[PDB]
Amino acid sequence: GSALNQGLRFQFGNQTYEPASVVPDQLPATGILVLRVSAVNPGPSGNARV
Amino acid sequence: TDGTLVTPVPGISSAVTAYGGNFCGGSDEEECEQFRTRYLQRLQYQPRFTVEWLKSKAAEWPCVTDVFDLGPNCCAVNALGEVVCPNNFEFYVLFRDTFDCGLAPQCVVDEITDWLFGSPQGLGLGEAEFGICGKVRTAAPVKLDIILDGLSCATPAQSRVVEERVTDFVNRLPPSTNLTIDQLRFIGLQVLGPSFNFNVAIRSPNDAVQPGLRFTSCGDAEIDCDYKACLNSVVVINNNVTTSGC
Amino acid sequence: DGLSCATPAQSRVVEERVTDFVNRLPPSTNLTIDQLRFIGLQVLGPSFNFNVAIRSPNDAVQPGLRFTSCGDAEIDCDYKACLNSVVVINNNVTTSGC
Amino acid sequence: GIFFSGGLACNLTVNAACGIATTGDDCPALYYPPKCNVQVDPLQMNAVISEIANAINAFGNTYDCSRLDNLKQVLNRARNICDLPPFGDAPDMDDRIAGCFDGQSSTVTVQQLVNLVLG
Amino acid sequence: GIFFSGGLACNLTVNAACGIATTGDDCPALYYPPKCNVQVDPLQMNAVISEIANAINAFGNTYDCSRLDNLKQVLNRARNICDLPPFGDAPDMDDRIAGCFDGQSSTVTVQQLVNLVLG
Amino acid sequence: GIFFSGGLACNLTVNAACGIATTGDDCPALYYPPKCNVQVDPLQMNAVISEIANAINAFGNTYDCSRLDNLKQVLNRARNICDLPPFGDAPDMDDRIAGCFDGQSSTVTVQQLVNLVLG
Amino acid sequence: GIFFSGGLACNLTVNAACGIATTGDDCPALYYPPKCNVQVDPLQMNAVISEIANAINAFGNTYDCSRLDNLKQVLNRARNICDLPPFGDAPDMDDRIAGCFDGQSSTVTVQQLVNLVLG
Amino acid sequence: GIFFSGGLACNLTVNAACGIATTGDDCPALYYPPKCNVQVDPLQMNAVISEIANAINAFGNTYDCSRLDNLKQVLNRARNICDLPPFGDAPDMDDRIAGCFDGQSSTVTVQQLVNLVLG
Amino acid sequence: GIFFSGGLACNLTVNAACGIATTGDDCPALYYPPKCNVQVDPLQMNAVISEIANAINAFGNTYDCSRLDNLKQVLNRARNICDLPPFGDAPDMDDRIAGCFDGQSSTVTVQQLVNLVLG
Repeated sequence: GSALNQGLRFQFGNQTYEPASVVPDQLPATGILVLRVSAVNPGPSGNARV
Repeated sequence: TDGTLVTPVPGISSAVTAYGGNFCGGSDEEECEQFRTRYLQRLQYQPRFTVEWLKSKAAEWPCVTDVFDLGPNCCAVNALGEVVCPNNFEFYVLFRDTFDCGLAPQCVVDEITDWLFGSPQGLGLGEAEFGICGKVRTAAPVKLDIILDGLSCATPAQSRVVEERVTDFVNRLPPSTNLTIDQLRFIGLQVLGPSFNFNVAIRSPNDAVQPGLRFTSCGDAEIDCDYKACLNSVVVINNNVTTSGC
Repeated sequence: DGLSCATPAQSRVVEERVTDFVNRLPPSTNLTIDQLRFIGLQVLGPSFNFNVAIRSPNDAVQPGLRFTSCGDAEIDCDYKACLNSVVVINNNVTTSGC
Repeated sequence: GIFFSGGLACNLTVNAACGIATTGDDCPALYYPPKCNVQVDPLQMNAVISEIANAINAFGNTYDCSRLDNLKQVLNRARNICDLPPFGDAPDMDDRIAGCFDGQSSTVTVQQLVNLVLG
Repeated sequence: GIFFSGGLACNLTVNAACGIATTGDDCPALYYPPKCNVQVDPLQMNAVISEIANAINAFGNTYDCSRLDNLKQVLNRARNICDLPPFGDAPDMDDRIAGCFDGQSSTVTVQQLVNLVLG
Repeated sequence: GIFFSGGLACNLTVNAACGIATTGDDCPALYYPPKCNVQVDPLQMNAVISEIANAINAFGNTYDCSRLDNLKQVLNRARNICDLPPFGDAPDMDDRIAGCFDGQSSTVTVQQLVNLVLG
Repeated sequence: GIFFSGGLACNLTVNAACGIATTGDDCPALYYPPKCNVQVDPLQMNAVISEIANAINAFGNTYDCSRLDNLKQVLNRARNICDLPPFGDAPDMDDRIAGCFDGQSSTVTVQQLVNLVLG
Repeated sequence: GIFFSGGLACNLTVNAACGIATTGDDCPALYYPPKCNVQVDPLQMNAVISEIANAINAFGNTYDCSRLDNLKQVLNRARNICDLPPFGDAPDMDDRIAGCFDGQSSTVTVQQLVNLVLG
Repeated sequence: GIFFSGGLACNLTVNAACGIATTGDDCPALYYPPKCNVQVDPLQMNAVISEIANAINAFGNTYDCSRLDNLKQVLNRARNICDLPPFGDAPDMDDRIAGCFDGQSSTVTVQQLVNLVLG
């Protein structure tokens, strides 16, 4: 039930990632959200194994 | 039920209590297509105008979220075997935001009837016209559990939206209507495609027998009068089956 | 079975959708009852009762036609389901009238 | 059993007879409700036809599908004491005889019979 | 009753028994037609269920749901002379006794049999 | 009539019975299969109605609508030997008397009971 | 387990045998519904295959590829007593011996056997 | 039963046992035809599930879904001797003892063993 | 055989127990993989049907599709000591006797039996 906005940014290792699809308005009732996410900087640096 | 005072005032404790515990009324601006279909419902020729008038009026009670007519499982027949037309005006109400499943106790709907028809009914001491009798009803819940199998192979977006749609469909199901498997499968097929494996199952928690419920051979869930289906939980059995196979 | 009680617009829509679904049915493909029921559930909504049955004309046997235990019209291949006539009927009584 | 699983009581329906003596609340007496959307449960019909089949096989007689008077026939055989098989041995004082005594169908032993006749 | 309200006569359908005796024409015997599809009326099935259940509870027996031979047991209770309870007092000269007489399920009172034994 | 034409055998359904003695082989003990949308055939119900009506009409009784225990009354009339007609003329020595002899219901000749009483 | 997780009970399908004692609710008795669109779950056929394979490998025997009757051999070697290995030791104390004692199959001790032969 | 209803006989497909001894035409031994447009019938699979479940339940054992070797364990308990219950009652003369007799798995009454042990 | 032709090993899937001993590299232990575009192979179901049906016909019994517990009765007859038929002749000095022996279930010859009891 918590609130969500389009300004979600994730920090994986040293890189930053952002939502690709549209983020739902509310966190679903299951309590877990799976999101398609793309890197912020183009190139081979965004690739990682984390 | 509980809240705090934002601005501090000397001599007044910060903890305040919601007298009644509910906050009704909140509604949004009416759109253009909804207004068009409401206006077109005023000019056109309407049989049984009284029933729709009463439903539109009863929808003005605080925290009344939905109004439904008497469901199909709520008809009747005489000894000769012909349908009987009801002489009163009766329907249901759903407070989907305050109580569980939106089903209210009998006292609330009794007060709604007393406000709508009067006491005694039919004398024009209420909103309803003179010589207009009837009664608002409520329903008792029947807890149903829903299990979706074969959904792990879908992308997370598809499984998420299918779960949401099944939940929203079961929550809005009117009182006195069966919860057929075919309806859930078409809430699934309309998303996953016509060649996807998807199986749904409707059960009762702990396999307990519940009043106002009968499992037809089909696997559906027949629900009798004055009862309403209630989503206990939606569970997904992702037995690791995926597209890759690792 | 059970369209007569729906407003004539919905009955006309259901007919012009069923005939068009059965016309364009690929050869050697079952005309299952589920696929027909789900054409009524889309316009009629979940609160309607609406049953669908498939039969052979005059209950005659035809080469390459069988009926499954669930009522599906199973078609042997190099055959194609062609519509003869869609008929509406009402046998289950209801309060739709009054 | 032959009752409907999710039915109603006798006084909430029509053509329903209550006062039926059933063993255990587990399987009470419920009848089909008076609602348009009720179809006869095939399993209940199976129970009914099984009951009439078990009844029709009584007295050793076999059932005939063609003719339909069979239960009348077994009932007639029930009230056909002339069809009761003759006894092979000789009765003693401890045997019983049925008769209408003071208006009620009861039984009496041979000993009371000989006592009354010797008086 | 157990008949169909809007049914046809016995001779117009199949599996129908004619010549059924009824109390006036207000209780006609009608059966389902072989023509236009009809679903068996649940209330008529209620009548049939009530009839069978009342038949079971005769002779002071109770209905059972675990097994399916109750009416068979009741038919065994009928035609079984031995079941009949014994008489408390002594059989008086006026009472009647059963027995097959000239191939007829008749009864004769004690007076005649005492006359025979004395004669 | 009864034993629905397209039915299964005992263990392929629920509530069915077995040992159903049937004349010939073309009258098989069948029962409604327990799957989705199977509907009770009207004609079968016609046959069951015919059987029940013949059973009630037995013993010369008539059927009534306002009574749901007609079969119970007919069964009681099958029992209660006090409903049997009296014997018009005097009985002869070769007649038969019903009774519970050695725990089994049987008939014994008048000659035997007279031989017993004279002893 | 071998039960379809998205399944039903007996009275909701056919060819399902319940009365299956399970070690809790986490392995419930569920079967496939009587529909014409469901597909058999391969991850359950793996459970059935594992069950039968572990059954064949009992008694040290190895599964084989040209014999569709391996379980038959395993059953024969399970019942056939004579293939049981000879006791590679002299008998002693109270090594129980099997038998059909009083009707119920059981075993008796050596001394219990010698008590009767001593007398 | 566990056979496919619309299938072919044994010699018209692959992996089909021939000579299966059924109990009459009613239950014919048919297997899934090769072809391609054929899928495992869920109603058929229910039968195999049920057979294996009953086999596991036999001998008073309960099903466990966390283990895949249940039928193997019930087979081992079938062969194992002192898994059998011990006997408390005294062995009468006419009991049985099983073993090897001319290379056959049979049993012999206690008479023969005592008579041989006399010598 | 009863395995999948193009499946995976035991650890590359679920509900797959390994340690299955097979004779040679041919038709090894392969189970269905966890891909949801894989359906059960009908011929493998024909193989599993063959295995179950051959398991039923052990001991000369016949398989009835009407019942769902045939393998349970087969397993019961397997463990039922009293099932073993009587030995047609008199025993001798070399025959073997069943039973457990210090938890080492085996066979004992009448030789050592008479040697121990004659003491």
